[PDB]
Amino acid sequence: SYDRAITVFSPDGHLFQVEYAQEAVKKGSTAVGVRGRDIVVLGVEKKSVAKLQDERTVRKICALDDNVCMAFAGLTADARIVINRARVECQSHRLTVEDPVTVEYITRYIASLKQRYTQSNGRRPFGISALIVGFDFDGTPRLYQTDPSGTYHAWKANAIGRGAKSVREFLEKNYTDEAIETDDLTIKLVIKALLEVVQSGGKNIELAVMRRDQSLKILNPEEIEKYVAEIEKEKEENE
Amino acid sequence: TQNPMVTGTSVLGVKFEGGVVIAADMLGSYGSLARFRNISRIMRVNNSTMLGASGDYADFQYLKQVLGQMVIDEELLGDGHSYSPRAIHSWLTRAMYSRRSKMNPLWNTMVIGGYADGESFLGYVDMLGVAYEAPSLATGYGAYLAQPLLREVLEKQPVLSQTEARDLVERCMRVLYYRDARSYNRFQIATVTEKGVEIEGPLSTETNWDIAHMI
Amino acid sequence: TTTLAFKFRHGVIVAADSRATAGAYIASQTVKKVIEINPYLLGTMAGGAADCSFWERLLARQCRIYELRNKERISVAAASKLLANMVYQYKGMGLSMGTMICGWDKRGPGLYYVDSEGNRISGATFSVGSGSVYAYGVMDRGYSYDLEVEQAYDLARRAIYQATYRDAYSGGAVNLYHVREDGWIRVSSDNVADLHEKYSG
Amino acid sequence: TGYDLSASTFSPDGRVFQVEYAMKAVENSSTAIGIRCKDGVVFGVEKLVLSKLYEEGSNKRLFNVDRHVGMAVAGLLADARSLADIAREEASNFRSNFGYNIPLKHLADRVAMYVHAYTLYSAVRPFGCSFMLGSYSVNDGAQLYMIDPSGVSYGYWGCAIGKARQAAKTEIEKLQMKEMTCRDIVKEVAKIIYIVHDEVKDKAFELELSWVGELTNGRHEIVPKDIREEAEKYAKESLK
Amino acid sequence: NQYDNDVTVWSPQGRIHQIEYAMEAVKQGSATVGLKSKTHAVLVALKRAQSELAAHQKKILHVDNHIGISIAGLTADARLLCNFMRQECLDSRFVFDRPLPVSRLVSLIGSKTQIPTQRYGRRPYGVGLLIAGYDDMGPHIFQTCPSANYFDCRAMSIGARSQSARTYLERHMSEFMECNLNELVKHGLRALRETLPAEQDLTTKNVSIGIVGKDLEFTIYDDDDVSPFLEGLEERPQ
Amino acid sequence: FNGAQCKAVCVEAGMIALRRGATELTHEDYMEGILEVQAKKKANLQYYA
Amino acid sequence: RFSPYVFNGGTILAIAGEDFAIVASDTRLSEGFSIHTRDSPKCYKLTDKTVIGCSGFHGDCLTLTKIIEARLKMYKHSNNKAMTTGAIAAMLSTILYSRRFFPYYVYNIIGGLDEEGKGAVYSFDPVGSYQRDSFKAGGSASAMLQPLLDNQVGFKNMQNVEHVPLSLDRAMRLVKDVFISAAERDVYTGDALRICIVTKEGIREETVSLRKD
Amino acid sequence: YDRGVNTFSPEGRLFQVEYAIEAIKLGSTAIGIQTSEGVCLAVEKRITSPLMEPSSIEKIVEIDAHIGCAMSGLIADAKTLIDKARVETQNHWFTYNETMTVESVTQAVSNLALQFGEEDSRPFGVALLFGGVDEKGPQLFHMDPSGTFVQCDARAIGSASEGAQSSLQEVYHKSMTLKEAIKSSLIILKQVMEEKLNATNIELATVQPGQNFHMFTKEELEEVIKDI
Repeated sequence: SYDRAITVFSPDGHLFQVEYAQEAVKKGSTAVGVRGRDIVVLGVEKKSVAKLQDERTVRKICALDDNVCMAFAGLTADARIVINRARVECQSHRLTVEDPVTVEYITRYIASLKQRYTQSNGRRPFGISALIVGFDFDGTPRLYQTDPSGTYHAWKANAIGRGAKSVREFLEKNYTDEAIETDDLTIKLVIKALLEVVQSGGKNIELAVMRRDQSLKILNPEEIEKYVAEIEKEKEENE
Repeated sequence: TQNPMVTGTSVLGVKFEGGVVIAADMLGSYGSLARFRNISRIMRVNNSTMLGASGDYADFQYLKQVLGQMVIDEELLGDGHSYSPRAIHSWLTRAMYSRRSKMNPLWNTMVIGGYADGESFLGYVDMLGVAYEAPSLATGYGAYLAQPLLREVLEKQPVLSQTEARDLVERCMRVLYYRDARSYNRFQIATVTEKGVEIEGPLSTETNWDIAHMI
Repeated sequence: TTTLAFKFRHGVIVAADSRATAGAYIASQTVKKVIEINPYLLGTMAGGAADCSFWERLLARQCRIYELRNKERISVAAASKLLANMVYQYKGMGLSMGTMICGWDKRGPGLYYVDSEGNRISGATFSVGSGSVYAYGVMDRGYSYDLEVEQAYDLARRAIYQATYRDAYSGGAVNLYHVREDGWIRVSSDNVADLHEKYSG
Repeated sequence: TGYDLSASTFSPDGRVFQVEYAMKAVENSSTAIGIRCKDGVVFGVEKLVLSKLYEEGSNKRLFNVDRHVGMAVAGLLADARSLADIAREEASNFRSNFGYNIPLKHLADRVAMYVHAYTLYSAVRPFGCSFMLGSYSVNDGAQLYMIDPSGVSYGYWGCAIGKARQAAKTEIEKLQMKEMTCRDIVKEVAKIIYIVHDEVKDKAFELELSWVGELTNGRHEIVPKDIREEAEKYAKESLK
Repeated sequence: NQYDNDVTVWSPQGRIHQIEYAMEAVKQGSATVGLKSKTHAVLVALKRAQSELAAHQKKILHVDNHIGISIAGLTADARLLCNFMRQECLDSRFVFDRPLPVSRLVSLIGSKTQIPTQRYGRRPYGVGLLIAGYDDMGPHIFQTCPSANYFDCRAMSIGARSQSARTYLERHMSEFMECNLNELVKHGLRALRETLPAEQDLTTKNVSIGIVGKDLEFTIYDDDDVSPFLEGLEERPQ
Repeated sequence: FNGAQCKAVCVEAGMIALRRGATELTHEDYMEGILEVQAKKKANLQYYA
Repeated sequence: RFSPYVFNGGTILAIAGEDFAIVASDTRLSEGFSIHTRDSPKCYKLTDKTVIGCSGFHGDCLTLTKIIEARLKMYKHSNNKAMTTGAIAAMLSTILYSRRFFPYYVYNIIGGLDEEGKGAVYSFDPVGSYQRDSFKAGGSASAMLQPLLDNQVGFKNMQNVEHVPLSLDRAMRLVKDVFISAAERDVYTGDALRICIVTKEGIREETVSLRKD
Repeated sequence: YDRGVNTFSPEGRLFQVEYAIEAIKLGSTAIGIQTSEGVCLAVEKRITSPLMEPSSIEKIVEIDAHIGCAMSGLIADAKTLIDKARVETQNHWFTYNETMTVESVTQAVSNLALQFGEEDSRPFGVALLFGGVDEKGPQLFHMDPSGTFVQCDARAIGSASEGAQSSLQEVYHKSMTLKEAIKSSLIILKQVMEEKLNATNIELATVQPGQNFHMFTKEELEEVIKDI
């Protein structure tokens, strides 16, 4: 071996570049996502406004279908390509199969594309890791994650990007089975996760939800402001 | 070939005791005009098998070329192994079938005669790939005319001698000279035994016309 | 050749004859026309033997692959759609195929109708074959939604009897399959002459 | 000493070391000679049994390309087998396209171009073979050519390929080669091969002799060497 | 040592060492022995296992009605050349409607393995073929090599520690030609019992025998038509 | 290999025979002498079936 | 012009017994109003328990026989066991549809034993359907042979006639009589009869002549 | 050096294959056991998170109605091979109306276990355990990345497979029963795992000739674990 190229095993049995293309994901912006029982929720941090532009084009949360939602980390160009191919693939699934697209299908497609992309000669691995949240079969909320290796892996909540161990540790130290959702608890759980963000500046918070029958709703950072205020009120009630 | 330009005519072949005799004539008629009245329509393959054909003569030249090259190749292998005549028959059948599958048939009618390892062989190959074995073969109008003489004597006597076989071939070719319009009084007889392959010269027929003095 | 299909309160009824001629000559009397695709799908044979048999076997292949990849059994409309899309790629090259697709769904009953001309349509009653018009007649006499089970059995059986009685290209054993909520169940295989003695009076 | 890796690159003094290394690859191979007479060409190969595991009649380096052409290869054996198949194919194209026997000059030039085409590019290596080509024709006489690993192909009366390349042609050239028919040349080649390396480094060798000319009426085949047995009853008289 | 990397590179001594390395890769298989009489050709191989509980990796495999091969070395290339072997047999069985003579088949094998020994991008096939067959001129025992310099013998043995087998074949190659099947097969395993270290004995489950005959179709044997073959022996001269 | 390494093959073949206490040598004693002169082998073996 | 098909004719019969499958066929190969031979057996012994007969265009019959033999050897050399009968039937159906858009002009009847050791006859069509029936007659004498087998094997259209299982020698005398009766009215039937019998112990053959015209 | 799938060693060998056999060792353990009563099989999941939903991690997948499987090491090479095995067994049933036997399945897989070639892609990094019930009864099968496929009576894979084999050779013989083999496997499991054995760690997969369908045990596995 060496860190060159993607095809050689290590002398102790690793692929260097799979572990190494995860590092670019590990060094990206944070985005979390949970499932409530009826409403699914996710959101990104780090709006990072540079005082002189628009930001409606830099949106890290998009959709492929009327049922499914996106997120990513890592570098954004691979996200743009994968999202472009995912739209085409989701529509081609809609072409033959007349269903609303199951989330498991589009995650298998993304991971399969990612792995057959990684196997080949000198194609640079996609340095992203997506979050694919949706609720199709009887409105059952699901969220899967990806990896530069190409392993779709179903969870109930998630944290990626920079310092994701602390954020997932907050979902570990919070995550109550009770009750239920209760969309209010899911909203407050998003509020606690975004308060538990790596920075939590209060204005760099961007969150979007889906109530498993509607479409994506982009919020307004005053409802979130009153959410942060009542989180601070409950924190005062702790004293 | 869709339209046969220069056709041959009927080929006769019959086994006998330890050998096969084949005789075909030497005419290259185009339409009704007998344009090529001295040509050879039998290839003497290496030492055992032997080929005679009908239909388009150019295709016969082509198969002569290809078979000659294959026989030369196996003899240049130097292994002491040859093609059995039945293998040649199989190869030619597969060749014609793969030819006609592409809707470009070889307009031919081929007869393969061989003697190897004590046993005689006499095979047939059609244009359509229809292929079988027989104690006596007859192509073109020979299957209409000289076939019942062969099947008469073979029913009355299943085996033959070389002299009787050659005489019967002479009589059948006499009859074919009598009433085939595409026929000619010049033919060559080719014979295989264990002693090798032999091509006899351009023989002829002895005819009768004593019915013409009647009205 | 005469097939029909109709769904009702208690599932779907499918019946067919078993005569398959060759020109003016009858080849067989026991051609099982309703091709058993799955333990939850039933396909038929409606115009042409080889085309219907081959393409439905390939559809069964595709359905088993779909279930083993998604861990969830395919719907009916998806299967009919896959069959129509696969048949459509040889349009004009001379495929004759007029089968029907039946099965149970998450939505419940499912009944589609796929041609080699690609007329993929849903519906409630269908009938295919040379003597299909006779079946349409007697079926649209006896059709309702609130029928019983043995009533629907008698309706379909009487229907195939009338169809084979008038048409010349039909006869043989009367198959009769019944699709339930869990899976399909063969009801009976009745000969024509037994029905003639029983229903002639 | 370089710069010896690719077959495309040159040296600071201007030659390809791949071709040189392939030329001296055949130097370790068995000694194979050839010589023509005024009505034929005679081949002869010093062939060695490994120890006792052979069958005396396997893997004969005297090939037979066309009805009147055969090879007398020396070097890497499988590469020579492939080259012999290429030569059979080229004679096949000529026989199929022109209806008569290939002239030996044109065949040798096509084969030399084929060998040169394997010396050109960097994906492939040069051949590790060096072989002989004989023929006979009624309107052409006897022709003996010679192909190196590089692809230089021209003609000889006699040649030798193997270890004793010099040590055979030292006494090949003292033959009165024109005035002899090949039936003398048979025992001549027998005595020449029998001179070199009786027992010194190896234990035992064995003789094969190919044979083309007017006496075969234009055919090319191995001699009936057992008939007239001309080596040994003269080889035992060649030790004194 | 920097020229000793690829197939394409000639050495400055002219010996492409990748061929030598493939030879040594052939040398690390199991032992196997092939030998012929005038009328019957017998090849006997030796099995090995990964553990006690596992089955033994088989070596003698079928090819055709009169062709069967032994093997040593890699197994992916073994099945690749197996598929090529079966394919080329049934091809001429289709076209010419005859069984193939063996020499032209092994020439096709050499011509097959020539291309991965000269261009760049494929490795030479680590392979240990011992081929038994019947053309019109009797039984044949051919062997191959990764250099495609296929040999014909009357008795060979390739693999690990196969040289004592070769000594046995040398001191019985005069005796081989006359005998019938039974003592021939026990000569074969009186080579294999010297392909083994002396502190253990050849059992049933580790040996395999394949006979092809001039009237006998090629047949592989394992433990049950080998229990007849395993009796009729004495111990080694300890 | 040189002269000294072949002498080492001789001595290591003697010692490898002495591991089983053999009275006279054998051929694979020499072969394991070749392997141990180089570095060693076992063989492990696999992929050679 | 060139016509790609020609009608060679022929007659193949099969009878599925309790533990036996008898396949018989004439050996006349003709064309139009001529006779090419009086020995060309339509029967072929595939395995120890499978016999196939092939009529129609003769060259396609030969080609199909060779392809089936090749795939039989491929299945054996891949999976260490011979095929069943129904597996061969399915494979033949896949082949006959794999040349759908330029069909074989071949009627096909496969007889043989199942895995329970009972008779099974799988008929065919030129395009690739099949079914497990007890008796079929393919070729020129199809219509001359089906109603008599309906009378005897099926016991159809009869009254107060009980059903006796079909024995062996009863089937043999049936086959001999039906080939005589069909050779009386057909022009594509006669000069020999090659009867193949598949038991649980192998394949038997039997040669019965006919009228020589 | 050794660098590359197209270069031998001075003594052998690859050195790409060897690094793949090295790459086996990192995976989770699994144990499959042949018994004439039927083939049983077990695995450890190594669940990381409580959010890590346990039924989504696949180890035992379904090839046929009577042919099970287990994977090792790399996940996605296993996903490719499982997909292909499903497709090709379905192809066998297509052209033959019958079940492709397990040896023929694994021959069909190891036809391209090593078809690795990037020109004229990499070798795969997964060990597979195959169980099924052919006409010859139950079968237990073990392949490797190098395609060197063999039958095994009771094979253990992946991490800590040596002591698994040793303590397996302690307990195994030819005439074992089913339930004894099940508990004999899970004893070895909770000797080679690190955490406490409970309902969510391991999963069983048993196939019987009379119970061809449902090669799985679902939360009666709880009842089996509490019997130790």
